[PDB]
Amino acid sequence: PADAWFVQVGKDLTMTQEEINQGKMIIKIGLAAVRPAEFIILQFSQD
Amino acid sequence: TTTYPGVYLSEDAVSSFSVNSAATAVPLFAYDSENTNTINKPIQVFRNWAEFTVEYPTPLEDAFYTSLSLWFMHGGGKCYLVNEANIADAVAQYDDITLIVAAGTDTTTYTAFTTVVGQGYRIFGLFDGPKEKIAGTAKPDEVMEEYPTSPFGAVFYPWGTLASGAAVPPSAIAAASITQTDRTRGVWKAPANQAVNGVTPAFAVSDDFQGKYNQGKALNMIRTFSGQGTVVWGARTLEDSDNWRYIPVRRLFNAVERDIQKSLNKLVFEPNSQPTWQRVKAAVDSYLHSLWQQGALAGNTPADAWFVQVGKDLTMTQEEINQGKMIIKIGLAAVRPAEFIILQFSQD
Amino acid sequence: PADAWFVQVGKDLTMTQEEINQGKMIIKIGLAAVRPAEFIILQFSQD
Amino acid sequence: APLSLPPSALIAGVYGKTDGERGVWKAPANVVLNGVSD
Amino acid sequence: VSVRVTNEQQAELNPKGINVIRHFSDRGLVVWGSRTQKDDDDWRYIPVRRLFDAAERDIKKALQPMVFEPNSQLTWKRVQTAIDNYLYRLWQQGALAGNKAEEAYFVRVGKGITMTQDEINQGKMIIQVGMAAVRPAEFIILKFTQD
Repeated sequence: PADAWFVQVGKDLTMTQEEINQGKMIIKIGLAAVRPAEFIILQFSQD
Repeated sequence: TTTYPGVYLSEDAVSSFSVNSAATAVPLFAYDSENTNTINKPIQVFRNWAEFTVEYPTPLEDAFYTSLSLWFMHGGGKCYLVNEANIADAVAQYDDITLIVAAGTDTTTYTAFTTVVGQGYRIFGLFDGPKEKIAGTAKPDEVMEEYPTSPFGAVFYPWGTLASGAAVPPSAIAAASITQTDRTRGVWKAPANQAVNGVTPAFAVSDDFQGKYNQGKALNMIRTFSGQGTVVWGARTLEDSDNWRYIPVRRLFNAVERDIQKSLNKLVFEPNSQPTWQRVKAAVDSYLHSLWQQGALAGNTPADAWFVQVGKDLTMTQEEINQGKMIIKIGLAAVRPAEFIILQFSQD
Repeated sequence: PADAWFVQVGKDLTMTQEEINQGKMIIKIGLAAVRPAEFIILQFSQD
Repeated sequence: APLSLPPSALIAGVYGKTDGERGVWKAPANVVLNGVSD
Repeated sequence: VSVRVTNEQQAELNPKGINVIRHFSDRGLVVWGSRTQKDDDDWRYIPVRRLFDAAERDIKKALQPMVFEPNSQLTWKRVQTAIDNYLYRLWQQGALAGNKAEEAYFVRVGKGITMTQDEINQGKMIIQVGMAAVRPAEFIILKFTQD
């Protein structure tokens, strides 16, 4: 579940020293949701 | 396409393929155009002995009536009967002809035989011999220039006489020996020592008159022994070259390709790619491996007996792939008859 | 009586996969019959 | 009397089967025309 | 029958595969031959055609209730199992020509196998399934030998 989302907050990965002096506290998180299986195709073979 | 939501399903695109065996014996015979006691229809199709009797109710004496009665009596199957002006049409249509025998016709038959060879139909005829009684005083060659030299055919001299009725041309006697051979044990064995029944040869030839007619060309006499009788003797084709002698080694290559060419007609216009090359290579050698255990072609370590190769740079380089060509080559070593058996004594 | 006859039928001892797809079902059985004692020879000795 | 027909109509439908199972990259030749006299 | 067929033209009509109603003396009329029309080694037999035609129609009717569910991983193992327990019951009643191993089905629904990431976004699933049907046994060949 480190692959499913990520959260990061720091001092030099984001929001460097000058925009800390303006008060800003910026973060970013990103995650991958699920999607419906609208189309279901199925393949027959011989093996 | 994937237009609307729901459950779709697809199936496989292509399946496996393999070759089907053979037929190995469908002859067409030599009718005579000037003959009277017969039908004016050029092409007749006979399947067994039943309809031949209802078409011909009376026993006749002509060379064709004595020939089909000798074909069916030793088994036989689906055989045709065409006039001697329409061989070049009947072979190109019916797609299963193997033998062109001569029922007492020589002059106009040899031209129509070498015609369908000229287009490369991969056929094997067989001819008649001279009429009666080579005196044997001299002249070993002058009886042999009236026969078209080709690796297709033999002559079968001694003119068996069919002591029941009138004479029988020896093309019918040779064609009856092939019928009880391929049904019994394969096509790679020569129609050589399987005996025929009800036919006696008119002459007694020799032990040594076979000898001077064994080189150059292939008289292939019909000689009667003690015990086994009226048997055929000698299986040799018209040339003497070390690639093409021994009639069974000709018919082996003649019937190992008429089943591959028949099968690959449903594989043309297929994409010339990598999954094709590994599928034909894996389908041909599975037919040869079934043919190696049966004793048709000789050799241990069956990578030594044959070879199959197909690729991108070993054969058919990039420019002739762009022209569409798909060329292969396979090569195999067949068996040959043990015509001469010599044996050495010593003391050790 | 395993020596008198033999019967065998299978998948790779006989009738491999491609000729199964053509429908063929091939077998082979082999057996050794009896033969008449047409000639009877008999030997005398002294031991 | 049977009427003739220029074959540009029914040959469009045979491109609709080859792209179904085999795809675009297969040349339609061995496909069999479905329903004709001669 | 209307016209009496014999064995010598049975040889011609059994290729270009069409079937035949035969007449026998001891048992009367009987149907004969079970070959379909087009003659590649894919499907030349009636039951091999009709076995794949019935196995699809039963699984396609029951996947229709689940046609808008999310494409996560716990849905994949629940579908792959309900297909696994359908071919196994059909295998152990003598309809899939496999030996005493498992090799009659390879149903797989994963994401690393059989799919990848970019067709999840145009919502799809791929069910690679395959069987090994049984062929009818005709042309029984004896080939007696001496030893």
